[PDB]
Amino acid sequence: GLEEFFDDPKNWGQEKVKSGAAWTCQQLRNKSNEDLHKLWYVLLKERNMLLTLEQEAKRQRLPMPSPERLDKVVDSMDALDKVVQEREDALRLLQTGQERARPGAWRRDIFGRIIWHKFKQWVIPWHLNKRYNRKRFFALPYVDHFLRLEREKRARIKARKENLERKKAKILLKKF
Amino acid sequence: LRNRVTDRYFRIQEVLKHARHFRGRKNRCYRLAVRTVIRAF
Amino acid sequence: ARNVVYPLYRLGGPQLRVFRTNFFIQLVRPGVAQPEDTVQFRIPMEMTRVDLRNYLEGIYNVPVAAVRTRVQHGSNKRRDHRNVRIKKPDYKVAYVQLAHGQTFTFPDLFPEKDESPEGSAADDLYSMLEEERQQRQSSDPRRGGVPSWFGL
Amino acid sequence: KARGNEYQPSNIKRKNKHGWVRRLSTPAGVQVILRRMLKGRKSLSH
Amino acid sequence: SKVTLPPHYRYGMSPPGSVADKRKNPPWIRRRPVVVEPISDEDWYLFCGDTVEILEGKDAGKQGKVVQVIRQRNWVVVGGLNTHYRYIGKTMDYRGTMIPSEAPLLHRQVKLVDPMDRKPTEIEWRFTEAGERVRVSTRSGRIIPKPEFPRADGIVPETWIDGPKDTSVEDALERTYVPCLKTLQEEVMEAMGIKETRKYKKVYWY
Amino acid sequence: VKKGFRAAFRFQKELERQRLLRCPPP
Amino acid sequence: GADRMSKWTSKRGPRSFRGRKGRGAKGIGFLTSGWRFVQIKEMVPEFVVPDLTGFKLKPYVSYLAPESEETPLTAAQLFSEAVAPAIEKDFKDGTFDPDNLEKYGFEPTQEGKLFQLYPRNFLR
Amino acid sequence: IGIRLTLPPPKVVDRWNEKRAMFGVYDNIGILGNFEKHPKELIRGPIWLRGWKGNELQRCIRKRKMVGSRMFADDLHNLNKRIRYLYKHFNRHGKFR
RNA sequence: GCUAAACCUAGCCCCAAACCCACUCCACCUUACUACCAGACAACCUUAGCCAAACCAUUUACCCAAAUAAAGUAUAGGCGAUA
RNA sequence: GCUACCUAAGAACAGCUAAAAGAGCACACCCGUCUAUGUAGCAAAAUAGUGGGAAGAUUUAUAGGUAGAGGCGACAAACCUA
RNA sequence: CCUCCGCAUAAGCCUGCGUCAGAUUAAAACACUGAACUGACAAUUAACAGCCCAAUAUCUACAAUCAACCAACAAGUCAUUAUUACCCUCACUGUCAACCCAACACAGGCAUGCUCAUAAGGAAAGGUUAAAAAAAGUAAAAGGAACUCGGCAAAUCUUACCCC
Ligand SMILES: [Mg+2]
Ligand SMILES: [Mg+2]
Ligand SMILES: [Mg+2]
Ligand SMILES: [Mg+2]
Ligand SMILES: [Mg+2]
Ligand SMILES: [Mg+2]
Ligand SMILES: [Mg+2]
Ligand SMILES: [Mg+2]
Ligand SMILES: [Mg+2]
Ligand SMILES: [Mg+2]
Ligand SMILES: [Mg+2]
Ligand SMILES: [Mg+2]
Ligand SMILES: [Mg+2]
Ligand SMILES: [Mg+2]
Ligand SMILES: [Mg+2]
Ligand SMILES: [Mg+2]
Ligand SMILES: [Mg+2]
Repeated sequence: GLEEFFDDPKNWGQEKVKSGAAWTCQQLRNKSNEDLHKLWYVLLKERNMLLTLEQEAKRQRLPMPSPERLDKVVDSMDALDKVVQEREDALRLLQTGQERARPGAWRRDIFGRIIWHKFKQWVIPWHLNKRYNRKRFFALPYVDHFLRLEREKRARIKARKENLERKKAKILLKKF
Repeated sequence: LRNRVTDRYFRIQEVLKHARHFRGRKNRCYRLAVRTVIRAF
Repeated sequence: ARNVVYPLYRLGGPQLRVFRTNFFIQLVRPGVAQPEDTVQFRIPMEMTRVDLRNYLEGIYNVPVAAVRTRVQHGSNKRRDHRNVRIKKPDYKVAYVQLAHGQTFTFPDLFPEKDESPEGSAADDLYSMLEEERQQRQSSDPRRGGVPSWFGL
Repeated sequence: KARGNEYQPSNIKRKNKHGWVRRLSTPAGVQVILRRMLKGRKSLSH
Repeated sequence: SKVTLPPHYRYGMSPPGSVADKRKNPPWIRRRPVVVEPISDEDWYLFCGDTVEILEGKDAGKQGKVVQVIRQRNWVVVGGLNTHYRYIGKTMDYRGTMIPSEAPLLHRQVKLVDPMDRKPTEIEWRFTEAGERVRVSTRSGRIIPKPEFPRADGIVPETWIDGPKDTSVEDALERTYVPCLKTLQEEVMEAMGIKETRKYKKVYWY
Repeated sequence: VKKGFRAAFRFQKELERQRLLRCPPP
Repeated sequence: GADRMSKWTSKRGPRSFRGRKGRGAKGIGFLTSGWRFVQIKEMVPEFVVPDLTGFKLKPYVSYLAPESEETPLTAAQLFSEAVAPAIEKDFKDGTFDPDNLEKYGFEPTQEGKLFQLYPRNFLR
Repeated sequence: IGIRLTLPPPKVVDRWNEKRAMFGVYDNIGILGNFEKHPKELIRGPIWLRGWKGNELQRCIRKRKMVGSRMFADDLHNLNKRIRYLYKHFNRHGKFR
C-alpha cells in the first residue's frame, strides 16, 4: 500500500532512527540468488521511503532525521548489484570466454581517434542499413596534423606537471 | 622582468623636495614639478 | 530499468522482463490543490506511464486508475561566482488517480516532538549557557558604568 | 532604416547551417571541428 | 558526504563540510598553501587516544591525551592543555561564557609516553614475528599498545540491540547459496514458476 | 614584488626617521 | 544569438522539433497510418516482483555480526565449487568421458536458449 | 606607491655548498690529463650548443639544423619565422653597411 | 583620515631524460550526445603571395642526413640583387 | 536568419465608385516626397505631420538555392550580417 | 483621463514581478517591498499540437470565383482500382512568465485569427514657480506673398501654359 512510502508512524518527527550496518559484499555473496532478488526489492522499498522523507524534509525546511540511512541503503544495493554482476561475469567467462557482455569493436572515427564502438542490435544487416553506412569509421588523413598537434599538447601538459612536481619536491627538501 | 627599477620613489622625492613651497599641482605631481624646479634652479 | 540496453523485440518473441528494476520514485506533497484520489510522484526521466502503473501495482499492490506525466524544467538561471550558469535538474512528475474509490492525503510527518532525556555532550553545555545567562544579567542603570564586582 | 536586427532566430536554419551533421558533411567542416577540439572549445558546433 | 576540496585547500580545525569551514574557505578563496612534512602511512605513530608529552609551548612538561588528529597538516589536538580562551554565546547586548579551547600542535611538538615510568620516549615501528605490527620504545624497549578509542560509528557494540529493520546475525550469516551454472534470471523464473515457451531470435549487432 | 634589499632598507630608514619626527621621544 | 552551452532538449525547437526529440524513455510500440499508436505487450517491461510474506531478511544488518575477509567470486572459484566435485566423482568411477562435457553443465552454443550470456539477451 | 613596506626575508647563502666548493674541479683536465678530454666536453646543456657560442641568428640556424626534425610543430613554425625575421634584420637593416 | 598602499606563491619558461594517450553503465555522423529497418556516393593532384632587387617584368635563403672542416670554395645568376 | 535574385508550398488586401481595368478615392498593409525636431539622439537613420502605392510588375510568413579571380542586379559601380 | 489597443496561435526565448526568508549590505535610475535580487520551495497533467502509413502493378482530359446563367486567360490548390500481407492498441514530446530581434525595462522591427472600441489593456504631471532663449500648438486688428532662391511652412481648396 501507499503507507510503505513512509516509515512507522511512531518515528514521524523523532529526530533519530537508530539503525545501521549496510550490507557487505561478502555477506551478500554468502546468499543465494532468490534471496538476493527479494532483498533487492526490500532495499528498493526502503530507498523509496527514504527518498520521500528527504524530499519532504527539504520542502518543510527541516533537517532529515538520519540521512546516513539513505547512504547505507544505496551502498547496500550497490554491493548487491556488484555480487550479481560478479556471478554473471564468472558464468559468462566460463561458458563463452568473454567479458564485456555488450559486443563492440576498436574502431577509428572520422577525427582519427581510437574509440571503443559498442554495437546497437539492429534488425537488418549493416550493408543495407542506410543510416549506419553514413557514419565514417576512417581517417581521411587531413586529420594527421591535428593528431600530432594534440599529441604535442598532451606532451606539453605532462612536461609541465613533471617539472612542477620537481619544483615542489625541491622546496620541500629545501625546508626539511 | 629582470632587474626593473626599485628605488624610483627616492628620485621622485629628490625632485619633489624642491617643490614643497610651490602652488598648485606642481608641488606634488612630478611631471609638472620637474619643469617648474628646473626653471626655479 | 535505466542506463541499460533493452533487448530488441522481434515479432513473436518472448516477453520483455525486468527482474531487479533500476527505478526509484518519490511520493511528493502537491504544491497545489488536487482531487482526493490523486497521488503525486516524482519519477525518473526514462520511466513511462505504463512503467509507473506496473511499478505501483507490482511492488506496492496499489490499485491505479489513471496516470498522467509531465516534465518540469529546472532553472538554468543561477550564476556561479565565475558567472557560469548552474542548472537545476529537469525532472518528471506523475499524477496517479486511484482505482476503487480510495483517497490519499499526504501525512504530516514532522509534528509532534516531545522528549526530555538526559544528555551530556550538548545538554550539559546548554545548562552551562542557560545558567550563565540567568546569573549574569543583573545590570543596574543606577550605577552608571562602575563594575558591579568588588565588594567595596 | 535601423540595421541592428540582422539576427532573425530560427532553430531549423541554425541547425541546418552550423550543425554537427553539416560540419561533418565536408572535409573543411571536419577540420573546423578539429580546430575547435584543439583549442578546447566547450561547444564544437551549434 | 562526497565533496571534493580545491587542490590548495586549508584544513582549519573544522570539518570540510562544516558551516564554519564553508564560511572560512568559500569556493572563491585562494591563498598560499601551507607546506607540511611528508609522512607515510606506515610511520605515523601517535593515534587518537594515547597520552603524549608536550616538549615546548605555553605549557612544557605536562602530560595530556590527544582528542583529534588532522593528518592533512600533521596536527594533534591535546585535550585542554595548549589552550586559549574564547567566548561562545554571542549577542549584541550580552556576551560571556569564556571557555578554554585547544590549539593544534605539530607532531614534533609532542612525544609518546610509555605506561611504565610516564616519561617521553621515541617510538620505532618494529614488525613483530607473531604476525601483528605494533610500536616499540627505543630507550627501554617495551610494547606501547594502540589505545582504545570510540570509533567513528558513534556506537558501542556491546550495548547494541537489533531494531525492527536490522537483520539478526544468525539469519544474516546463514548460508543459503548453492553454486550453480544458472543465472539469477533462470533461478527466479523457475522458483516463481514463470513459463516462457516462445524463443528469442537472431539479431544483428553492429 | 620586486627583488632586492637596498631600496627596502632605504625606505625602512626613511619610515623610521618619519616616525621619530612625528613622535619624538622625551 | 542562440544559447550554445545549454543542453539541447525537447522543449527548444519548432513544433516539428518538439515531439521528435524525447527524453530517453524507451518505445513500447509503433505508429500506424492514422497516427494511431499500437502498443506491444511484449515490448513493455514486466516487473518480476517476488513474494515477501515469509522473507526474514531486513534491509539492514545487526552490528553484532562479525567481519569477514573479502573474496570476489571468480570463474575459477565458481568452476571449483560447481563442476569439480561431480567431475571428480565420475572420473574416479571411470565414467568421465572428455567428449560430452554437456552433462557437467557446459553447452556448446548459446543461441538455443532464451537467456543467452555473451550478447546479454535479458534486461537486468 | 611602489616600495614594499617590510624588509624581504633574509636570504642566507651557503658558500661552502657541494657545488660551490667543487666548482672548477676537473677543469684543465686536458692540460693535465694528457689531453684525453677537452674542457668543452664537461659542458651540459642543449645538444645544439655544447662547445659553441654563436649569434642569435646563428643559434637559431644551428638549432633547426641539429634538432629541428624532432621539434614540435608550433615550435618549429616559430623557429622558421624567427630565422626569416632575423635574416631580414641582420642583412637589410641598421647602421654600418 | 578616507580612498588607498604594501606583501609570496599559485603557477609558468627554457633545457635534460624518456617515445605518449585514451571503454565503469547509458547516449552520441539524423536537428550529434536521438534504443529499434532495403541503394549499397566516397581520399589520393606543382602552393601562392608579401618582401628584396631601392620601380618591376627572369630571379629573391626557408626543404628535416648529429657537429666541425673543405667553404661562403667550385658553381648559378635581368652574370645582379642574391643563390 | 540582413539584403539581391530565384525555387517549393502558403497567407493578406475594409468600404465607396464597380466602365472592363498593371482603373480612381480610400483603411489595414508596403514605401519614404517635403518640413520641423533630433544629431553621444527613443533611434550606429528615429519621431510628428504631410505624402506615393494599396487586386498587382503587390505585400508578406516558412524552408531551400546561388559566394568573393565570385554571386545577384527593371546598372544605382546597387546589394551580398550596421 | 487614455486606448492605433487587446486576447490567442505561430516563431522566438527558456523559469525571467508565484510563496517564504534576507532585507544589515546589495541592482530598485529615489522609496515602500518588487519587473533591473539573493537563497530555498513550488509548478506547465491531453482531448489541442507534434510524432504516421506493407508491397507490386494500375488509375487520375473537364479549375477557382455562393458555381448556378454569362464570361474569359495568366490555364489552375485536392480522386483510384486489382491481387497478396495484416486481427496487438491510446506510448512519447510541447504546455510557465510581465517573453522575441535591436549592447538597455530601447518612441525602432515583428506572421496569422478574433471584437474593431472594447467585457481587453493602461497613466501624459517627483514638488513648486511662471524669467529669457528653444520646441509643439491655439487665436489675432488692417493688409493679403509686399516674405523668400522658391507660397518653404501654414491656411484655404485651387485656373491655365511649358520642358522631360
Ligand atoms: Mg621592391
Ligand atoms: Mg627600401
Ligand atoms: Mg610603385
Ligand atoms: Mg490601381
Ligand atoms: Mg489609392
Ligand atoms: Mg549611368
Ligand atoms: Mg557612376
Ligand atoms: Mg498558457
Ligand atoms: Mg541600438
Ligand atoms: Mg480594464
Ligand atoms: Mg507619469
Ligand atoms: Mg507640471
Ligand atoms: Mg518636473
Ligand atoms: Mg491677423
Ligand atoms: Mg517678391
Ligand atoms: Mg524682398
Ligand atoms: Mg506646403
